[PDB]
Amino acid sequence: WTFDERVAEVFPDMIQRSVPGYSNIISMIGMLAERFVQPGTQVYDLGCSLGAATLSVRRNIHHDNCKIIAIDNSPAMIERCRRHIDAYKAPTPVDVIEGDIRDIAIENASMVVLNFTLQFLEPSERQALLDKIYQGLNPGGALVLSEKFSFEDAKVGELLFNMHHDFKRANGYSELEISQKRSMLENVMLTDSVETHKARLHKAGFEHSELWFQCFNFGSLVALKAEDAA
Amino acid sequence: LGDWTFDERVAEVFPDMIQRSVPGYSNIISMIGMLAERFVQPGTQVYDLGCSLGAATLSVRRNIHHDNCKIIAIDNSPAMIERCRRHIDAYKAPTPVDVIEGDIRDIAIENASMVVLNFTLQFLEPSERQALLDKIYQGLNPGGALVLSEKFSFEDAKVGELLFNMHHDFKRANGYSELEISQKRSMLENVMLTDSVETHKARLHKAGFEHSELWFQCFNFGSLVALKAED
Ligand SMILES: Nc1ncnc2c1ncn2[C@@H]1O[C@H](C[S@+](CC[C@H]([NH3+])C(=O)[O-])CC(=O)[O-])[C@@H](O)[C@H]1O
Ligand SMILES: Nc1ncnc2c1ncn2[C@@H]1O[C@H](C[S@+](CC[C@H]([NH3+])C(=O)[O-])CC(=O)[O-])[C@@H](O)[C@H]1O
Repeated sequence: WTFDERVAEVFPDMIQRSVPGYSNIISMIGMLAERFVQPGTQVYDLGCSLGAATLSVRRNIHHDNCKIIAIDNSPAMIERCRRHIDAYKAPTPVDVIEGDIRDIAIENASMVVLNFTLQFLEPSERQALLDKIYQGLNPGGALVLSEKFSFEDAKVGELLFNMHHDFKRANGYSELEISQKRSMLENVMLTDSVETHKARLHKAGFEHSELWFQCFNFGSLVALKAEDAA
Repeated sequence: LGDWTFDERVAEVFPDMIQRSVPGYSNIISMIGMLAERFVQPGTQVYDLGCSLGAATLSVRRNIHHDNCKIIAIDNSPAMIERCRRHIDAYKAPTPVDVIEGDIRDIAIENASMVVLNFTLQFLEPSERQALLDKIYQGLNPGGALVLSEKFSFEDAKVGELLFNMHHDFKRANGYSELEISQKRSMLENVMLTDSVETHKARLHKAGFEHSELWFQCFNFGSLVALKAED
């Protein structure tokens, strides 16, 4: 699997047909941004792809002097992402950076989004990234962490695999040329349970976290840094 | 409780009222249909408990392709039953529906491949909820499923507050306050006694369910699926 030009071309339709609840989570990210993005601060869209989460945050910022930093290590994604974000006017500028989220600093951040990105790192790298995000968020800041989950209960995992299978069938996933290769990707991805995600978030320092969305085997957590945090 | 009544006024506006106030509701109705396609077995019954106008019933009914099933839709509101009868009568399908005016606390659950409590258990007194779940587990056939969808409470007050505010913002975005019923509906929500996800899971385990999981959530609303072991 590579996030190449072909993937960047079909990405919005690929993700729509394969991630149950994706558009709801994009909407939820924007709603959160209205309440959590602070004046004069930064928001990070980590593994931004074509910038869908970036643009949903950006439409919901009504403060001056914010900036969104959208980062992805796929050159094809970045090229399309920069052009795509340039198509829409807003007062908040976006820095679209080709780079690795394992390396980038998190500074003066009121919000950070990992919208189906952490799953692409090696499992052993996940904690360091979440630790870095917690440290770089300002007090009162929020992280949104959306993932495909695994399930400890194998019978429940099977049911949710089947539901995902039926969802893809209902949405004509197999019409897409990329669908076999995407399925091959998902078959080798290493996903964590909700409990595992909550534990890492706690370990990184987040004083409050919770699952705020789920649909079958996909979902999203929101984690808040306390307003009185050190 | 309070001054809330499920009268003809509420029955008229119900679909719009729920759409503007329950995040995820239509997604949960679609998921119930998807589950029915896999779980509703030939020659068995499905129960829609607290059916209101039949939305969950009809989603199940459209996803049964066996010729010898039956859906039993039960509600104790005369207004909601009267409109539910007429609403279900508007749509053709092979599976018949028995629309029964009655109390879910009293109804027997027999030969059931699937039971739905789609925003209904929250209306019982907390002390009555286990008995209903126990009865549903016992009445499910092996391999059967329960869908239990609720507004949830949250132990972490900061999280509870965030999800309250998100629900507030969702209602604003969807023009909830345009509805005449909105203030009375909010009053109802303000007196209903909701449980946490962990509390629901504990009742389901205590009833006998060998497998349960949250399979949907959106802000402070969501749904659990509980499976009875096969054999
Ligand atoms: N180490 C890395 N560093 C930077 N980018 C990375 C890295 N590893 C993978 N990527 C990038 O992570 C993104 C994941 S897609 C995110 C969807 C988007 N957030 C959305 O809300 O539409 C979801 C998916 O493909 O399922 C891809 O664009 C990768 O190039
Ligand atoms: N003891 C009871 N016995 C029978 N019915 C009852 C009882 N108590 C309350 N009800 C009925 O439970 C239903 C709850 S609505 C269900 C939505 C539907 N399932 C849907 O998927 O659209 C959700 C809402 O009003 O928030 C009402 O019609 C009550 O009359």
